[PDB]
Amino acid sequence: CSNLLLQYGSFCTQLNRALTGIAVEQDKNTQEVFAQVKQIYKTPQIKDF
Amino acid sequence: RAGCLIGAEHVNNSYECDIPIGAGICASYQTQTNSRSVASQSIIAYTMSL
Ligand SMILES: *[C@@H]1O[C@H](CO)[C@@H](O)[C@H](O)[C@H]1NC(C)=O
Repeated sequence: CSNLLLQYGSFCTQLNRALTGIAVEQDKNTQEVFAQVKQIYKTPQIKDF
Repeated sequence: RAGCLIGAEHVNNSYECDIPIGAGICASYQTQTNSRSVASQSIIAYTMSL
């Protein structure tokens, strides 16, 4: 069956490229929303707000 | 947390991400020649720096 899929065509490289683009875009969305400022800030122990 | 990483020397220094592995861990090809006497250019895994 692998040989039949090999001589049938090469669509799964395209499929994996699309899915890898989707995954990289998911990580880029997460960096776009949450990362923002690179510097991490500690909780302000002085709590008189 | 993602799984089992074999072939990368885990370092518990915190560098910025080079190759996103997953589960907050990144890999990078770093120069160990200047680090440990006469060592070899090698792949290191670590926890990515936020
Ligand atoms: C990582 O931490 C362990 C103990 O927590 C320490 O022995 C080791 O030197 C550190 N660095 C490594 C494994 O590169």
